[PDB]
Amino acid sequence: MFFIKDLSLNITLHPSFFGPRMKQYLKTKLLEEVEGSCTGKFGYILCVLDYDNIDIQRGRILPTDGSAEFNVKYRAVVFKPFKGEVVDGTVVSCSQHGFEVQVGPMKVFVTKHLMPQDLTFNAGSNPPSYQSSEDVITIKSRIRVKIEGCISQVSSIHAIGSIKEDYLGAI
Amino acid sequence: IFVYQNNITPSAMKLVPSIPPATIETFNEAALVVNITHHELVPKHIRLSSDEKRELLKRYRLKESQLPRIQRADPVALYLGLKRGEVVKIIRKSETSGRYASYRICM
Amino acid sequence: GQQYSSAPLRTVKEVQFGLFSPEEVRAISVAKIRFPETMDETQTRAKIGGLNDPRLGSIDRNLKCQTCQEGMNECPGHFGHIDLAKPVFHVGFIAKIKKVCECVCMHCGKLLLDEHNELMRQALAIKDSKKRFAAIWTLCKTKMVCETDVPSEDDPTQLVSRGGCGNTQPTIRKDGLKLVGSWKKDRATGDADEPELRVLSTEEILNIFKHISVKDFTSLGFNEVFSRPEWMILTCLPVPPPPVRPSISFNESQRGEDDLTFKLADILKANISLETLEHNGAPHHAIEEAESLLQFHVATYMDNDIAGQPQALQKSGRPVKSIRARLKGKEGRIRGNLMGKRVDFSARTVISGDPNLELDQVGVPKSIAKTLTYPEVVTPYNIDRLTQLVRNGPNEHPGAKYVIRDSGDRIDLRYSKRAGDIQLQYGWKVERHIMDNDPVLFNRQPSLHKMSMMAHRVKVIPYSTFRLNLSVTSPYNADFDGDEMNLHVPQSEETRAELSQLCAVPLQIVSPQSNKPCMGIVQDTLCGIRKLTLRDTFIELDQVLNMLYWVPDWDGV
Amino acid sequence: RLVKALEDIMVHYDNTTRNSLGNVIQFIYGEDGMDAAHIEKQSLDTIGGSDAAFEKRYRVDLLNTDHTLDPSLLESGSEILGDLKLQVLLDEEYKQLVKDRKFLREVFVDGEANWPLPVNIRRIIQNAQQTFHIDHTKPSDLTIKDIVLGVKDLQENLLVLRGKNEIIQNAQRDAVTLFCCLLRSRLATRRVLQEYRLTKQAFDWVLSNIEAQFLRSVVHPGEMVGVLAAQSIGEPATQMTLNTKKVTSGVPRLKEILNVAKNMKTPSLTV
Amino acid sequence: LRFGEMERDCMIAHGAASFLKERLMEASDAFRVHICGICGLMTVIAKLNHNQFECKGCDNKIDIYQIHIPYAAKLLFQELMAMNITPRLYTDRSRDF
Amino acid sequence: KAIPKDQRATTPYMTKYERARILGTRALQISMNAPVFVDLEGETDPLRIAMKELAEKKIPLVIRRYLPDGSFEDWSVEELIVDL
Amino acid sequence: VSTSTFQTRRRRLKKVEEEENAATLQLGQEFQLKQINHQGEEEELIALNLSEARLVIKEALVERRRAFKRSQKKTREKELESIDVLLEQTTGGNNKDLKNTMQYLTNFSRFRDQETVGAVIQLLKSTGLHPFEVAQLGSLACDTADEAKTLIPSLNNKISDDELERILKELSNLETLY
Amino acid sequence: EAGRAALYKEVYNVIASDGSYVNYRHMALLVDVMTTQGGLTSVTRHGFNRSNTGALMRCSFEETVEILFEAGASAELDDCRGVSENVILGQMAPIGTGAFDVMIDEESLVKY
DNA sequence: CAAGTACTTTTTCCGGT
RNA sequence: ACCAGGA
DNA sequence: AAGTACTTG
Ligand SMILES: Nc1ncnc2c1ncn2[C@@H]1O[C@H](COP(=O)(O)CP(=O)(O)OP(=O)(O)O)[C@@H](O)[C@H]1O
Ligand SMILES: [Mg+2]
Ligand SMILES: [Zn+2]
Ligand SMILES: [Zn+2]
Ligand SMILES: [Zn+2]
Repeated sequence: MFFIKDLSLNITLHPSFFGPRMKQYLKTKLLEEVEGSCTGKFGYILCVLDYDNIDIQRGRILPTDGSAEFNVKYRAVVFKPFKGEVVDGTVVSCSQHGFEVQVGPMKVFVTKHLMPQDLTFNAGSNPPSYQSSEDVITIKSRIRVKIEGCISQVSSIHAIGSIKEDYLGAI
Repeated sequence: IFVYQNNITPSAMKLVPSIPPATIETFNEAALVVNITHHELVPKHIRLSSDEKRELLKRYRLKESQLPRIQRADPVALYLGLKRGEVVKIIRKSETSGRYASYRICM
Repeated sequence: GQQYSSAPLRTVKEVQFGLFSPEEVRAISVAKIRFPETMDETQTRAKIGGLNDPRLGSIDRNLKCQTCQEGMNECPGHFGHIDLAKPVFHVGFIAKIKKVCECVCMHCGKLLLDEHNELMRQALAIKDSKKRFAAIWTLCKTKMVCETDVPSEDDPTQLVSRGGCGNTQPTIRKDGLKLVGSWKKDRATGDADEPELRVLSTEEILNIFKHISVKDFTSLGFNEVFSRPEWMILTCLPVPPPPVRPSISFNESQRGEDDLTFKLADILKANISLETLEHNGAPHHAIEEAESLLQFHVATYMDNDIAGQPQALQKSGRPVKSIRARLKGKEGRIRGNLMGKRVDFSARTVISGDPNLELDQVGVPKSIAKTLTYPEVVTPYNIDRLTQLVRNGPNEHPGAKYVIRDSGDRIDLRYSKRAGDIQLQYGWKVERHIMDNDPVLFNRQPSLHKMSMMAHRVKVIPYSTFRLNLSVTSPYNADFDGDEMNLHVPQSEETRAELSQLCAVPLQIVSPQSNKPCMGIVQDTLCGIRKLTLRDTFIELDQVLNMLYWVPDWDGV
Repeated sequence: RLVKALEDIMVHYDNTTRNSLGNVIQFIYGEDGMDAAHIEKQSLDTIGGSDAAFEKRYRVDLLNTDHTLDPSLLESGSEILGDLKLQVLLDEEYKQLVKDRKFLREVFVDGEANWPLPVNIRRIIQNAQQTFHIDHTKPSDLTIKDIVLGVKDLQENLLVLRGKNEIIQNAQRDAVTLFCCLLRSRLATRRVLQEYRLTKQAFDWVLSNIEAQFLRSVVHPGEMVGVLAAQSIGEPATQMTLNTKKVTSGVPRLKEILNVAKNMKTPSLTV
Repeated sequence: LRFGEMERDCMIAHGAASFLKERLMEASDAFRVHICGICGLMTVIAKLNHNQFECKGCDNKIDIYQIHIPYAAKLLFQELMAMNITPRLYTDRSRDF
Repeated sequence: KAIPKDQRATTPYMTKYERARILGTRALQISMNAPVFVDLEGETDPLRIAMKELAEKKIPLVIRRYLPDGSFEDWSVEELIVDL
Repeated sequence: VSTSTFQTRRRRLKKVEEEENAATLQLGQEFQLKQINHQGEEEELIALNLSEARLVIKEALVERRRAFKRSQKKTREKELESIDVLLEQTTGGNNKDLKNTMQYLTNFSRFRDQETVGAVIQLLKSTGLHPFEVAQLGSLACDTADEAKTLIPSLNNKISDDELERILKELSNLETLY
Repeated sequence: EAGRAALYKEVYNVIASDGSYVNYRHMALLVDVMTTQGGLTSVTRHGFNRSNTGALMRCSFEETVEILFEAGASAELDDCRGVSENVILGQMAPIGTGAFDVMIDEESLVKY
């Protein structure tokens, strides 16, 4: 995945900023509002591309107030995960319920029951782990999880994933 | 054009649209005694070509709706044998400009 | 004011009319609306989970809304619903409901005529939905039989089957809120003499309507998304929130319920009877009795000024105020609350003419200036002026009433402990008194003119009247026999410009109504001009010098 | 009713008169594209009088020893006599002035000369006379070409409609038709030289002023002429009441009119 | 003071578009409703504090606007809805012309 | 579809309404502490500052003239003739 | 106020179906193959492989520093420390999302240099596979065509096992070291 | 065309009966409005208010509810081009000052 | 094809029982 | 709300 | 009430 999606955003500047550092304050305001943000629709809007050529266009002056509205058009690198998406990630936390794995900007969590049977939760370790007949999944471990489904929420997207199927698991 | 003295039976009147692309016009002789077009209040109405009409509409950025309308049944529309959708250019004298050009689309 | 919402602010570009589908009513609804009892949880002052706030709006101004948290001035009321025990005709639509019945087959829901008929295909051709439905109805009314097979688009010998159903169509007539048909009959070729006379049930019509084809109703006036014909028959009734029907709540433990709140409770009461009646041992006539009762209340809630006499008057003899009548013109929503409004920054007094005022000015009493305010934003150019106006306060003439911080809050210079200690920052508004030379809209009703409302220059003066130049009398049609005039103060630089630049008195001098000036020299000045401009009239040096000094633009020559 | 009927009508940026549907009511506002405020009851001289008197006014014949402009009217006068090329210009001038006379006489059948029109030409001339201290004795620094051609050019600059195509450019001519009829009658060669007695500079200023004054005189796109008309018809009807053949007259007849009353009170013919 | 129809009519004759707006809005009525982008009604259960928006019956927790209309218009609309008519308000346009 | 500058066909002069709206807008911005593009030659009023800015044609505003069909002509204040 | 697109769809009243997203290559309405760039042109969807991705963000942020210091006029773990430093200059910091992503990319990138990523992009962008498959094939380390056809089920009938295996062999070759 | 000329003649004859004068154009507009649609559209609820303008607009004169009721039943879509609709919507109408839009051009802003 | 019904509105703004 | 008034 | 538009005989 990790797409490049062309997008726009309406910004309402106040008359006080109608100085020649116009494009500047707008491009900056755009970067504040959009970068690091996360919606469900486009996912994680991570990094705005081609600052030098960010299109301001003309801004219409809103009638009974002074402020002007510009539809800033722009291109950005986004991250929307999907169900069926297979992702290589690093483990973060690990409870008796399962292990949450950091995959880019988002965390995919694996249920104890979404893991192969042989993998058993070992409480007695610093830090807590999952022990197989020959394998060990703990805090710093690298994994490959299949995303079973997502939950688009607030300023994030979290998801449940499996390591049950073939070619999935620790690396 | 079929000029009739007194009447045409609702019987014979059924044959009127029977032979297209050719068209038929029923005219009561008694109406034609005086030419209406010649009157004080009747300005030069002019039939437009499909090209002239295409131009009128293009030049004023109009939909056929937006244009003033001449009734199909209209005495001048009849005299000219206006067909639904045909535009007429009306040239009238103005106390304001001297000469004002108007347009009416058929109905 | 009203709080900040992160929602993008836009304008209404299009208004898409339609009809509430019963499923939408039940979806949008935040409560159902089971009890005719207003509130008082068994006398215990608070709302009942039945009528007015079973999640709805909010009665108590000191109580936040149950659905949205916001409360009173922020919270638009939230809708509810009542599932009607039996479907009912929507008063407004009884008209169309009949004409639609008159157009369709009362058994299969097929259009009585179709593309096979030449006059029909012609009317089906009409582009306008209203004119098309008009031309359809006039043709389809007369077709008293749903045709099984119609003569084909060639010979009458070999006829092609269109839609089925042989069935005779009723001769529908309205019996006030009721629709009753008279099916032709066939009996031994002739008969009628004496046909089948029966009332068409709401539910039977509903079902026939349901079966009208998407192509068919779209050929009729209708649209498959926003207005299906089935949506003219009310199944689920939307319950307007308190804001629509406010309880004019006098004292503490004392009611004041709105007309609509009672009218709904009637509908509720009328329904619960009809409901329990059919769930119980249905006496089948006591059923069509309690049904017709509910059909009436649901009719008389929306419209009470119905043709068929019963005026559904409140027990006081006073007729119930229908929603229809709230919206009906000149005094009433559209014409009275929206096309015109009662407004703030408006002032009115007795007018009197002054020869010592300039044409474009308007004598304004000090009281009126100390009252009327202009919101001026703290800028470096006015920072010091404004701090003095603020210092002067609400009572000195060149003073101010309020100080508005960026912090959204209003300071009352009249009570604030900091009314002296006040230190203005750029970007704050100061609600100052009207000052000399401020542009104001001045007007005299009737107002048959562009000219009857002109922008003037303020001139604060003593004595309780509006003073105006005598020449400016003519456009307003004012005299000083006890006439009063209104003043409106603009609230922003944007609108001050509008007044000064477009509607100032000097601009209005030459009238387009008649291509001539609509202001001249009148009365004392006109009578005295003739007298002075005579060949007999001569002025001695003494007077002649004052005569000169009096012209403020005099060359000194 | 008059307001509610017209409200939505205004002048859009193409001088068109349209309602909320963009439906064309008038092609050009009030048939001329002018603002009612910038119009005065000016007189179209050309209209009436004897055909004989019209000749005496507008006719200049450099080919006749008597009918030429006397060299007291202009410096050229002496060297102008019998110029065949120049007399062609004066022949166009007079032939166009005659065309005008006939045209006006069709438009205003009764010969009513006084018609409200933009730009007060009379006043502009008067002002040139007191501005330039026009000595009614000394001959002018004007050529026939200075006048004849000058007016021809001034007309090309009296812009109502702007579009670069036949339809609009014809609509432009049509909109300006009667104003020029006036302009030509008032600015004819003999009239300028013998009556007004203008210098080249004076005349040059009279032209620019007519032009500027003309351009101001046009309607402004945005003007709500719907409500304007409604009130301009309406207000007089209200003072036809509020203040102090026998055909249905006044207020009830206006009622009859708007209502399009079929069964009218005093129906009549004028045979 | 009543700024009546006649009074509105002069303001329109003048072409004082903003001054008219001001009178009818800031100087009188003016309210802020939250409208849905799907079914153009005042359906939004806006908890503008928690920034929660929602129009259940549309499951729309996203495509929501805010408009400034005279409080009497907010009324009209609710009164028309109470009478079964949907006066759907949209911020985009489809038609053209 | 937005008419191109070389095909513009409206008045080259600034309509009474345009004038008033620009003056009002500028005055609304100047008053809202916007940057003044002229030399305040001792001016305290934002409308007078707007007039001053307009006379020197140093107003950064563009009038979008909508035609009845929807299309528009963009005109700068700097280019519009001010006969008013 | 939130972010708008270029996908216009006039959804009047008609709410839902919104048919679930998968590896039936049924991504969003937004993440359609026939997507449309703002300059009017209809351009095919852009999916990046972790590294094809890393190189974009790096480049964009580097060019940003250039423009930020234009207005201000008037080895893997060593690549990671330097990135956190470039970010410290061009980003908002509050954007932990990008720092988190930058570390992820830096760690899990399969191809170090633009020269390499160029050749990778060429190889896969010839298979006629859908933008997503191409990206997944670039960022997921598979050996058997089965590993690939199992992890990228969308491929299942779209390519020869042998042909896919040829690609996989040539990806293993381009694969830069650590 | 003759009906229009007669109509003006007749309207003008009433205004001029009182003695008073009204510039042509005004009367010409009323006359032209009653004309355009094909025949004689009356200045009554059966005339202009029956034409295909805005639903909210028409409703604001004479048949208020009846109008909004049929608007509902036939799923009418209001353009919102009429003065009336904007007043009802509390928005700046496209009248004079509202007949255009205002924009800041950055390039000219940085130029000054 | 005619008489008879069901329809709709009628200027603006500004103290008391 | 009706009644009474004012221009 | 007055006028019309619209059905109904
Ligand atoms: N009922 C009413 N409705 C509307 N306007 C009215 C009105 N009564 C009075 N007016 C206004 O006031 C004027 C009438 O004033 P009146 O008090 O009747 C004395 P008059 O006999 O008209 O003498 P005058 O106008 O020479 O001073 C009208 O021209 C009108 O604008
Ligand atoms: Mg008086
Ligand atoms: Zn609430
Ligand atoms: Zn049938
Ligand atoms: Zn919704």
